[PDB]
Amino acid sequence: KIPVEADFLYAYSTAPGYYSWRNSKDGSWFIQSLCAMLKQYADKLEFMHILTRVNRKVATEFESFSFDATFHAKKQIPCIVSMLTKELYFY
Amino acid sequence: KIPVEADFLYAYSTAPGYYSWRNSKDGSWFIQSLCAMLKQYADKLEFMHILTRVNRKVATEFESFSFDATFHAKKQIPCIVSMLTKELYFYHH
Amino acid sequence: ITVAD
Amino acid sequence: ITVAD
Amino acid sequence: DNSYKMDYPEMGLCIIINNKNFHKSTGMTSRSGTDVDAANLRETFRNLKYEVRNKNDLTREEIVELMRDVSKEDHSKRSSFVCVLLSHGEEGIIFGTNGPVDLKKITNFFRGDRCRSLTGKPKLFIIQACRGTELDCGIET
Amino acid sequence: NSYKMDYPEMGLCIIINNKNFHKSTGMTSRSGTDVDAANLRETFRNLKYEVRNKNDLTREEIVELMRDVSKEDHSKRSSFVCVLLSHGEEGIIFGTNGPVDLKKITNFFRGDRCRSLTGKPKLFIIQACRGTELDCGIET
Repeated sequence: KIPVEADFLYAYSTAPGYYSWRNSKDGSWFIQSLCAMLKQYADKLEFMHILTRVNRKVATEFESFSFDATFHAKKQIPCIVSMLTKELYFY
Repeated sequence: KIPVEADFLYAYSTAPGYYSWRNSKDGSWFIQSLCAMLKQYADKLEFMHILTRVNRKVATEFESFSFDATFHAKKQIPCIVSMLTKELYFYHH
Repeated sequence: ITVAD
Repeated sequence: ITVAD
Repeated sequence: DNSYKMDYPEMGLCIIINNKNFHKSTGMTSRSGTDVDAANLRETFRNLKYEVRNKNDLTREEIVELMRDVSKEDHSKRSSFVCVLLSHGEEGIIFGTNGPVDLKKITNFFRGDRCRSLTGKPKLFIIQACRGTELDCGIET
Repeated sequence: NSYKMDYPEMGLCIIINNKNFHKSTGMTSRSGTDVDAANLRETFRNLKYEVRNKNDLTREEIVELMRDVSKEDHSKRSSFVCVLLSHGEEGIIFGTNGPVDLKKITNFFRGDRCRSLTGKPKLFIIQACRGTELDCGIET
């Protein structure tokens, strides 16, 4: 018998309570980075470690540019929520 | 710069909204399993993979025993919430 | 013997 | 050109 | 086993719900750039051998119905399940084109007791949406 | 890549072990938690953490302890670990005399508030209920 909530993974773009940022022509920071890290590492790394690279890419390489000072120079950290019971390899 | 919420890891004993179970003699399922997995794997596995083994141990090996049918035969899955930006290895070299 | 937290 | 979601 | 079994005949489904244009009754700005996200996801998950199903501008009721229908499919031959939500949101909430939907309502169709052909298999939900209105001003390092 | 764990010290491991609650909270004593705290003490001692065990703290004592620890100089420490053993609800941990929001505890260690832990892993291990839902499980 296993829990009914077992074996879910929720990869959120941003921390609880926070805004999530999107570039009006290149796409959301999170999906951009997720696709980049999957393309680069889905044949080398376990999924949680891929998502950790995504966390780092969003956290370090992105900062908001807005003509409205309220929304300018803002930052973002994604939020990995894992109820998985095993490692996940795409290869 | 970096987000002020980055580099936090919240290792919850249970899924959002749910009870967490504790054996009145042996301790909470989650902490028992966490200590066992760290003792076994702290010198071989990255922290997330250790916590994933804690997830499996709690999910598969524990079921509640209660004299009150409402709390009997229940199950638990822990919940790893990571805002970490790097892998975490306890050992060195 | 199992109780909730 | 950064906006909120 | 320490690793999920990933050699079923099929990797599984990858559902992409891409909500760009919202009802005038909501007042929500159009989500420029989301099409770029959906196309990136379609291509990324194609290279991982997922069956990608792109869905565009669904109402709150179309999302629930879509999710209900997919959860009643036979996933016995599939290794995993992926769902990607691109929309506006709040904490615990995703927006259809016409209003909010509880995320819990979506994911509940795939619980281990409700979607038996996915029991023991990885169910991944990727959520691009705000979770509130807090602002991270960061810290210089 | 990976966090630098070869600073002089692994860091602090704070264990808040709440067993006995004032019965005006309505909460019962948490038998078995002492076994948890001792197991945690030994486990993190083997990992070379300086373990600080705290027992039956009020919510004011929790807030004050976390504030004081966040104001220490962690410059020579690789990380920070905090273990909370208590009753709880979603977003909430109980002191011996009532609840306190988890976000208030963790906000002390934010990257802009605890500068000597900036860029370093901050681990919070939370043994507490998060609500009253029950997982009846599913047989395979």
